[PDB]
Amino acid sequence: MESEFRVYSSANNCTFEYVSQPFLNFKNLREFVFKNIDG
Amino acid sequence: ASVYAWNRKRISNCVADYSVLYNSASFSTFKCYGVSPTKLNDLCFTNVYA
Ligand SMILES: *[C@@H]1O[C@H](CO)[C@@H](O)[C@H](O)[C@H]1NC(C)=O
Repeated sequence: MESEFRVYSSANNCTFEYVSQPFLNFKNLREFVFKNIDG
Repeated sequence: ASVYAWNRKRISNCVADYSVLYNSASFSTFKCYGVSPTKLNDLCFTNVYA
């Protein structure tokens, strides 16, 4: 059971929020590419 | 809200249909400064402060 969130202490000025569908021996291989091009 | 404590709603990441507001008969003042109502339905903006 997930009952511990300790990643931040505050959130002051939000510009953008987006809630989406979930993306997700070792059995799974997850490849991701993150790019910042022209904003 | 009261004018001293005016509510501010930030509007982002959606489709803004301004013709529903402009063609309503329920508004007495619809004075736009810096832009015309006819091209509001064409232009695109980063954020809307209400
Ligand atoms: C960002 O937040 C601080 C305090 O939370 C505030 O003083 C400042 O005006 C805010 N700036 C914008 C652009 O919202």
